[PDB]
Amino acid sequence: DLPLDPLWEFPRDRLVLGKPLGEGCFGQVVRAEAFGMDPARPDQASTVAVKMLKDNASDKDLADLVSEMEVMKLIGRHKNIINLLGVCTQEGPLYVIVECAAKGNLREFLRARRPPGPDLSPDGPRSSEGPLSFPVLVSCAYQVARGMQYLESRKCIHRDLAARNVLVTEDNVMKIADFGLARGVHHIDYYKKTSNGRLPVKWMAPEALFDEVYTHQSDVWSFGILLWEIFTLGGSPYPGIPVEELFSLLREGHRMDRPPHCPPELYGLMRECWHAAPSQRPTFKQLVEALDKVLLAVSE
Ligand SMILES: CCC(=O)Nc1cc(N2CCC(N3CCOCC3)CC2)cc(F)c1Nc1n[nH]c2ccc(O[C@H](C)c3c(Cl)cncc3Cl)cc12
Repeated sequence: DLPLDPLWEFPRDRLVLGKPLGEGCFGQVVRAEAFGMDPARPDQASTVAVKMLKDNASDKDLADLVSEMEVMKLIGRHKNIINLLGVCTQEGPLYVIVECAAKGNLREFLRARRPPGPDLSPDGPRSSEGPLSFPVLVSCAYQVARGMQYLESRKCIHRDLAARNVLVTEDNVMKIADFGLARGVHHIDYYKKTSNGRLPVKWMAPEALFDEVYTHQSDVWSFGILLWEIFTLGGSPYPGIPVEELFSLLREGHRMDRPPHCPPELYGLMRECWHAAPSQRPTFKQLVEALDKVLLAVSE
């Protein structure tokens, strides 16, 4: 019923729907098997993520998914974002087929890989050694910055950059997800807690929260929060601070403390991202270059 785009259109019969991954405000995500995503290999199997309308779908929901689809087409391909692979718009439900990151989002990736605590019996020569090291953490931050720099060059504002919206591949490559969504910025329930207990307001820049103003610099603020998440190994920002208290603290210019086991170089970048004036925050290009210096210095 939608117009046919032969550039992106993919035969829905070449999809085998599998386990549901989750869902957002609009549309659900289902893992699926795809055959011949690469036209040079028609019978080759690959794992993809399929976005589709729920059974609740109003047209507003359909409009949002169609809007997301067209955004995907225009942004282009980059290593550090979830890329569009194809769509299904003809003779059946609307499918938006995007890349699949095997290890889930960055927050859960970090939380599941926190080092063994004071309770484990020393078994082997690496008992104190956890899965996560400092240079890899820096690499995670650096890749997200590169991805955001690309999105910025494509004039794309994320408006909810967080560790939960950064996905991790089998090779630990950071991929930014859900960058092209209509997020209803004019009707945000600031007290709304997600099913996994997240308060999205804690990632909002002041100009976004108070003035409903969104720029790339507002994403830089959110990136600073994401930096805090990474080096707390998936910690929740503003620990033990309810939304009501967050409002007044932000008005007082309150900022998060330096997390434990976090070098001053990176807390310095966090605080720079949290400067009140958006113009006094680093650009993503500057963030990429700054984090690159740290990464190269620790990559002997
Ligand atoms: C296609 C390979 C795959 O399964 N990937 C996967 C599984 C998951 N999960 C979530 C945890 C889930 N476990 C199951 C056991 O009980 C605890 C939860 C296992 C599957 C989450 C992901 F972000 C991903 N990674 C995604 N790759 N491509 C996506 C496209 C959209 C997408 O969106 C879902 C709603 C999502 C999810 Cl589920 C979690 N964080 C962020 C997002 Cl954006 C996730 C992925």
